Amino acid sequence: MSPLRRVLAELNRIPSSRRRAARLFEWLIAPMPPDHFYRRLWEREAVLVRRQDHTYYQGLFSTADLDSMLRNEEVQFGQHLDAARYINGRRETLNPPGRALPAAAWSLYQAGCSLRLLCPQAFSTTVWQFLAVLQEQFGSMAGSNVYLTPPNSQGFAPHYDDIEAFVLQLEGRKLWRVYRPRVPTEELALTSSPNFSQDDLGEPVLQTVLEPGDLLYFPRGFIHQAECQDGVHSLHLTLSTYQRNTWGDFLEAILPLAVQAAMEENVEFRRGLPRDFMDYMGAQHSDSKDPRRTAFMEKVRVLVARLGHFAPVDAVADQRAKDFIHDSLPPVLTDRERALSVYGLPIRWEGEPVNVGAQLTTETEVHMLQDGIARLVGEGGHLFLYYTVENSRVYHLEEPKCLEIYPQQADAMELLLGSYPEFVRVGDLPCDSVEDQLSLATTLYDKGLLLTKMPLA
Amino acid sequence: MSPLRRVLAELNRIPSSRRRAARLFEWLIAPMPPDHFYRRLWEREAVLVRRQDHTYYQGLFSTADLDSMLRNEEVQFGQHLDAARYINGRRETLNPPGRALPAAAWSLYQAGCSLRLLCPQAFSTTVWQFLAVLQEQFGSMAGSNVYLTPPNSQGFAPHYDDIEAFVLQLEGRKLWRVYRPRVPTEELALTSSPNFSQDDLGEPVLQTVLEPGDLLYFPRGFIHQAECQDGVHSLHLTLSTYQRNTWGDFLEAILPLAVQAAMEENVEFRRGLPRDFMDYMGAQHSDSKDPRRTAFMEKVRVLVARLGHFAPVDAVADQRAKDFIHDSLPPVLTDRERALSVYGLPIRWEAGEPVNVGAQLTTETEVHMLQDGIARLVGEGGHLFLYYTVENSRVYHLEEPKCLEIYPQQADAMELLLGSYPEFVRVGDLPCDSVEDQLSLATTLYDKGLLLTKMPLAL
Amino acid sequence: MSPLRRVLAELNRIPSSRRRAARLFEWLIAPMPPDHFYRRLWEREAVLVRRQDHTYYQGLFSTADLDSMLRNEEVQFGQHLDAARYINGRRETLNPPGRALPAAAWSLYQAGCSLRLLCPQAFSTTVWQFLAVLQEQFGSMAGSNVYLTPPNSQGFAPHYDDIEAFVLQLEGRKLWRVYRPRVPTEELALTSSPNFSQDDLGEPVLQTVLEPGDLLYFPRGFIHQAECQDGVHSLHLTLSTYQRNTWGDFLEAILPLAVQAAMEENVEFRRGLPRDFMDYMGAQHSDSKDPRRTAFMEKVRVLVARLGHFAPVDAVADQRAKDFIHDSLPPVLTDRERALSVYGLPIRWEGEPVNVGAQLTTETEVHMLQDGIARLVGEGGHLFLYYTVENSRVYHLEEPKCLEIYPQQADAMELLLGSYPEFVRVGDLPCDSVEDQLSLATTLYDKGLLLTKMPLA
Amino acid sequence: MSPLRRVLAELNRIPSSRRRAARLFEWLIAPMPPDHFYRRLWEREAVLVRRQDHTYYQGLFSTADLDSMLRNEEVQFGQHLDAARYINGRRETLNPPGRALPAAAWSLYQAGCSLRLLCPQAFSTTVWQFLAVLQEQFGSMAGSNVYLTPPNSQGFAPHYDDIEAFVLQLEGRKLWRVYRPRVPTEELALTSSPNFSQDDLGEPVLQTVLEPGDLLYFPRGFIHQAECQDGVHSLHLTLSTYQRNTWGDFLEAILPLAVQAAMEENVEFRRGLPRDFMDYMGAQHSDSKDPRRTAFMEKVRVLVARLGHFAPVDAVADQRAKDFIHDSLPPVLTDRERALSVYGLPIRWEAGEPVNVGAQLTTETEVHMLQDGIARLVGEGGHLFLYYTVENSRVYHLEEPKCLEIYPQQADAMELLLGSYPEFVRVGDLPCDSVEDQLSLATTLYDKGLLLTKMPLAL
Amino acid sequence: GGGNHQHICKP
Amino acid sequence: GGGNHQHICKP
Amino acid sequence: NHQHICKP
Amino acid sequence: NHQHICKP
Ligand SMILES: O=C(O)CNC(=O)C(=O)O
Ligand SMILES: O=C(O)CNC(=O)C(=O)O
Ligand SMILES: O=C(O)CNC(=O)C(=O)O
Ligand SMILES: O=C(O)CNC(=O)C(=O)O
Ligand SMILES: [Mn+2]
Ligand SMILES: [Mn+2]
Ligand SMILES: [Mn+2]
Ligand SMILES: [Mn+2]
Repeated sequence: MSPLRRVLAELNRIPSSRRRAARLFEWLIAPMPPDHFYRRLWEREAVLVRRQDHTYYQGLFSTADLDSMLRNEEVQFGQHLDAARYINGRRETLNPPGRALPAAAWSLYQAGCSLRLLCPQAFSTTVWQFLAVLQEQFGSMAGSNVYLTPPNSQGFAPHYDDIEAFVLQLEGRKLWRVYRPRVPTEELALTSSPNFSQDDLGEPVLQTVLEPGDLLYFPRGFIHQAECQDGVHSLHLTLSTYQRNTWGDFLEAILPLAVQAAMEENVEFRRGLPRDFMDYMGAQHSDSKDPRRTAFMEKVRVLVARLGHFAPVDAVADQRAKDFIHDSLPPVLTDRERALSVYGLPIRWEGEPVNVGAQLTTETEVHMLQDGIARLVGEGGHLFLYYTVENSRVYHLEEPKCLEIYPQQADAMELLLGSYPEFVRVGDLPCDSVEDQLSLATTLYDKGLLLTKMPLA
Repeated sequence: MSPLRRVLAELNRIPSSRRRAARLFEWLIAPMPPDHFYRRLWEREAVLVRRQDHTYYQGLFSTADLDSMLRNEEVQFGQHLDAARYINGRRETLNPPGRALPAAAWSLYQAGCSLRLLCPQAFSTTVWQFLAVLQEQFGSMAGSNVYLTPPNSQGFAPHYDDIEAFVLQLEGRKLWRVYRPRVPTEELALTSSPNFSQDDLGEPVLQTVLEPGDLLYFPRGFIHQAECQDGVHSLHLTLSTYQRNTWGDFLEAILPLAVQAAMEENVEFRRGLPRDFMDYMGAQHSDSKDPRRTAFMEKVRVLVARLGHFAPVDAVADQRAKDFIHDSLPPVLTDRERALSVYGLPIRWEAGEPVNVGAQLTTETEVHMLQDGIARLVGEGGHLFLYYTVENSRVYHLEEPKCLEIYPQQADAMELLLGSYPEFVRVGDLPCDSVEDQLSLATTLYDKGLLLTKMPLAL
Repeated sequence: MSPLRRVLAELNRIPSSRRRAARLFEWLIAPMPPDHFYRRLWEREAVLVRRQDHTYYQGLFSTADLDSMLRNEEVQFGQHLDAARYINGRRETLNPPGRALPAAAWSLYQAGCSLRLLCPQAFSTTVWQFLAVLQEQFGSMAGSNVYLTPPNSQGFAPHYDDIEAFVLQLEGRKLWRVYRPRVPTEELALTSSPNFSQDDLGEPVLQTVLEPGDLLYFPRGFIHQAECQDGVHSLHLTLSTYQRNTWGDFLEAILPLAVQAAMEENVEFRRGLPRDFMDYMGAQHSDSKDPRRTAFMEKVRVLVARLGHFAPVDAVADQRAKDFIHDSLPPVLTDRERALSVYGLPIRWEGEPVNVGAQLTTETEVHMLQDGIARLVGEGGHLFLYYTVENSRVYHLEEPKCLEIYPQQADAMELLLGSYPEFVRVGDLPCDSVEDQLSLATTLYDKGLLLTKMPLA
Repeated sequence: MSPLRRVLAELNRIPSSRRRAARLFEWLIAPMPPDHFYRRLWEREAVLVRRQDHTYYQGLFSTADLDSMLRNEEVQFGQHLDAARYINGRRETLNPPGRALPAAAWSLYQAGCSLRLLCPQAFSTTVWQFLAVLQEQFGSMAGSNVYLTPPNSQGFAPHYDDIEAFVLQLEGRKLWRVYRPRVPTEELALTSSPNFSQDDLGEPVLQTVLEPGDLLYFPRGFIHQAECQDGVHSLHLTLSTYQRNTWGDFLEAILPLAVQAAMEENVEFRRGLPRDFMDYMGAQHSDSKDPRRTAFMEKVRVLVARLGHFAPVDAVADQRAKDFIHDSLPPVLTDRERALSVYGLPIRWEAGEPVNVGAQLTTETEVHMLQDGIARLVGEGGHLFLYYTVENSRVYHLEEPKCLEIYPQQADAMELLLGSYPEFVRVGDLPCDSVEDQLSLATTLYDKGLLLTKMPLAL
Repeated sequence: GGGNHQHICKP
Repeated sequence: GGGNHQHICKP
Repeated sequence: NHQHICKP
Repeated sequence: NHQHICKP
């Protein structure tokens, strides 16, 4: 049994989804300790993990799967598959309009083009599970792409990306060159870069031949390029994450709401500007020595500084959570979670509906299906429980799913989220009455957001 | 000659437009010094200036002017005129649909309704010049509303507005009641308030009967209400200004640009958020004893503070200025400025052909901006634009941002003219690259009505 | 007193606005009889009327008025004034951005450019009255433009227009050349034409030197060009009308509503098309001899023909009327109509409001202010009275003004419209009660849509 | 082997797609002849075909298939599944928000609710091929809904639909009641009707218990309703077609183009309207004895009639065809068509490289459209486009109009292939200008999956 | 009062 | 319950 | 040329 | 290049 099939079988035996995500990431970067990686490597340095086990990823994704994907699934050019080649220091994309048929796709490949599948998780359920579990421990959307390059060619021009990348070598061998940020403004870049020429690059901080089973990580801002040598092709899956999840983005949300709270709660932000500040403020007077100008600048900085007091941090913290619940991929349930949830109710069609009518009781012991499926957020004057269970494997195919949580149950809905994975007896919920304890539990269970210790009858 | 007519005659004799605005404000609050007012009264206290001269505002606006207006103008109900009454502590607005004909308007008035003429500066040229000049020294759009209340009635319910108000009593008399901000959040409020009941009010910080000529000023947030008592009506013009012109409104623009710049210029803002911050941050955790939480709040405050270094102050200043040029009312020229500008060129049609054609600017021409509050140079994406107000309608935003691009070869000169006001500059002395660059600018400005020559041109 | 000032003084003494419009048109084309013109000339031939009275139009519009317009009014380039010149067989437009100041306008003029004022009726009240009265007898919007050309020059390239044109020579002399439609498709053109070269033109059907006081009429489709000779300029006002007021446009409205009524009232329009009509219909088979194709064509024509039965003619007739009420310019009232309407109520400010409180009585004799101010139209399940009284002198500055007419008054509102200019005693209206007779009368009067025989007290 | 499985096996053995569609329809209404049906029954009468073979539809769709679907697919309530019940003569639809999980769906079913699976062709490949083939001989989009009703209940209130319906009984039995159009306007109605009460109904023109295998057909406008009575449920698939495919709908497109053309080609339509027609035309004059009125009506009728000569029939035909290619479901290929098309090229990944690469079309290649209802050549503004259905989703309009431009140098050839079906054409014999024009077309079509070679390519 | 046969499948 | 001072004049 | 519409 | 978004 390959290390992957084995680690997956190992994950199916782990109760907590949080412990399941941790363990999976632990497996992805092994032997390297996750605490060391996140402390010294993450967002800091480029890292290569020499696995020395060409079967490490066996079962994840292969070229045969991609080939089977072009034949069965409705793989679309541009929308899903991309074909590109790098020649004479120029990036060219050969993308015919329409569906990507095996005959056309392999034609481009044989022609020296590289193929990139944009949404592997939408086709491969294995990749979905991988990303779906790894995202819970990233606290951010775990995207992914698949690159297939033919022998002796380069599909992409040097460049950097706007996400933290984890390259997994699946088949073949490939020569990689990773560079550290060229200038200060490129370190942890906000946006992806254009395609670079060899003249723009300095010396590689890392240059290696990734072998199947190896992992290569590098931060956003780190330029990189790879190429296939004589005799063999290459196939890798690049796991990405942390796109626009910086402190700056958090601020972007905080600030507008901050200046608003302040203007409402503090008169100093409601005081009128100078009747003649235009006489000394502006590019035109950027060189003026008018003392009033320095007073203005001083007043601005002082006021800006005072915003940290009015910043609705927990609010924006929830909004980002809501957006993440929205960005997340649907959860992959373990056999146990399935059997103990609505998804595993023995209610089927045998004739007539058999085993129909399972009822939750004040005795039933329950707890959230997983830890990263739901998030409680308060918008307007109401409270809503956002969840991922009904999310598509296609980024934003569906829209923000939620259900209104009434105050009489808020305390109980908050408890359930916090006490995971501890089984809570429904009858002992922090609500006003039994009708409020059963409704919530029933409403959640039927949604497939909750599970019971023992299968319902 | 009424004080208004005299002061206006005076403004025409004053060369600087900045000085006219100041002088006119001086006249408005006289005998009170503008200096004292802006330093102690403005946005702080309610003020009453018992003029003791019922002719002070003669020539400004009269009830007769209103009657003539509803008759000779297309005064639209709801759009230009509001008829309303206050009774039983309830505010009612009975605005007939359509044009406000004298017959209908006076019928409502007779019925006990107050008439409020929303944009008097659109129908009255005298009121226009008044505001057009006052806006310059206010450094903010100056607007106004005229209120005509019949005897023994109240048109509006007590409330407060979102602007600085200068109530001018034009005819009759009225009993006013002004209150200080009821609570902290109401002090210098951001938006107008709803209609209030007498129960929501405390004691008046000022209660008086305004007589023609008097001026009653009060800051946004100050509740107020008026009414007629004896068998006499009331007519006043409320000049308003400083709407959304606060420090908070300036920060609204700054922040996004700041945070953006901070992210592009400082890696600390580009660092990723904690992987598990949602575990201790959020409404359901406003009480957590998790240290990582306090560290989070601290990091936010530290980053917020650091924004002061990335704030594009000059940029937002110019944008607000640009928006001001846009909100501004067209400039009211002095006979002097006119005769010396393109507007006063003697070229007109006579007999069967244009007469006195050929006015040409020369390098020997001494010039300077037609006025100090008509133009503003602003940069935008490597492009430099000169926004002006000379083509604005007397109707707020009835027109759109008018400008003309300024090429780098003129930037220095254009920047000069804007600061040299009102000092005459020989065109041949403008800091450009070529003589064709000085004449092109000067010509392009003169013809646009943004410049004025020291002597009329006859070449 | 000039013929115009005299005809205007004559119009102010004519009760019916319909008789007032007729008379004015009679004056515009005199000595030519209006019945002859509309019968043999209108839309058929180009006509020149040699007035032999250079004072005929004195008072209408002059260059001094235009000059006074650039100085006082806010005349805008492009929006209002247009400056163009015709040289080397090419039409060039010199339109600087911004306001048209006398200095700039006369500069272009002296340069050899021609000036065209697009909305003379918005500035000149005389032109407004003219157009406002002439439209009532055209049954269509009476637009207008003013052209001023300097000596020895041509402002416009040859072309035709999409409207019936009446050129009025105001000052100077100008050489005109009018051509008859070049080809069948140009006769009574739908849209204005591009600018033509001299090679596109045939021989002029008319070539004359229009003298002040003369009138030159020519149909849409008739190409034309004018030019000023040696020594003098030219100034004319071109009165236009009948834009998109053809039988085709009436159909455009009728047809959609026709096929709809038919499909609802006749099953033959609800019968399914052939299951295989695509095998023999279409450009591809435009050459096929399949008999079914001829059957299809036959079925189409037969069905189309049957639409005349379901055509909601009166409905579209009203919609066009509503649109015309909307397009119309505000009415110009005669002293009498003014004195006998709300606009002449002696209610003013003398102190206090004096003479306030005029009341209509069941004895009051009333009748529509004019004939072309209001139109009754039924939309939805309701009836509305559309009127022009509140219209701006600027095409569509305001929007469709109307007031809901309740059924209990419909019969009375229909009567008032039909009995004009007959004075109807309010007490003898076809309504259900006195409350219904006074309300309507009062509602109309106050709107300035009605007048009384004797001024109210 | 069930009749369905056999007939399907038969369709695969038939070369022409036009013949498959026909043959499949023959199978649907058997023993009744398609000829007789379309000539006497279609859009005229309600029809019942007592099959007397409960296995007739075996393989099409089953309740088990539905159970597996709600479990393995993302069946959304309201979007894919509708649960409803009819009681007290009131129609109620209790659609829980969100995904339809087996537990919830079966709970509603147990409660007396009928389940209606809106787009079965999206989740079932068997149903897809069924409709994908039937649409070809219908010359109109063929859709369907599956209905599952529990014992002793009625899911829907009596009503009529806007499409031609073919009810197929799959499991259990149900009591049906079909009525003829209540009034003239309801005959072949344009839009679906509201929910009706038994009071609005007359006597049934047909009332019967449908048994698995039976087919009940009825035209739009025919009211109907069904219910289960004994302790047995019911499952049927209602195939529908001919929505908005009437003569009136064809005229809707024609007229505007007609009147337009008529105005551009005939001066009679460009003549101006009467100056005073509003004097005798209008609702307030529907009675006027004015002769000019009768002349008006006559002129309208005369002009309306004259439009028949300006009608762009071929244009509207192609547009409707284009819209049909768009509404169509993707074609279901026969093993033959596949193996001989681009879809059946043996080129796939093996070992470490693509195997069997290099299939090249030649001038000696005999070809012809992959099928007869997959493409349609349409002109638009000097541009010629070939619209196809091969890339359409099984979800109606989930994709947009797919096409590829055809240059004039190919128009004749492309027009040939469309009519030559299913006759093989040597590529070197296509009517083009150059050999590069025949290969470019043939190649561009083959690779797109719109063509099929007589023999598999191995060059 | 919900609707009936949904032909177009949009839904 | 109508509004109050209308500063911007749009109206 | 001759624009029948007062103002665009 | 590497598009983090599944499908645009
Ligand atoms: O494989 C290549 O040629 C380029 N790959 C990448 O940029 C990547 O995996 O992020
Ligand atoms: O005159 C009144 O009754 C109320 N007036 C005002 O609120 C004002 O002038 O700002
Ligand atoms: O006067 C000109 O040069 C052109 N005039 C016109 O086209 C006109 O009056 O309709
Ligand atoms: O099955 C039912 O109760 C109703 N069925 C239909 O209306 C149908 O199949 O078109
Ligand atoms: Mn039905
Ligand atoms: Mn106020
Ligand atoms: Mn013309
Ligand atoms: Mn990359």
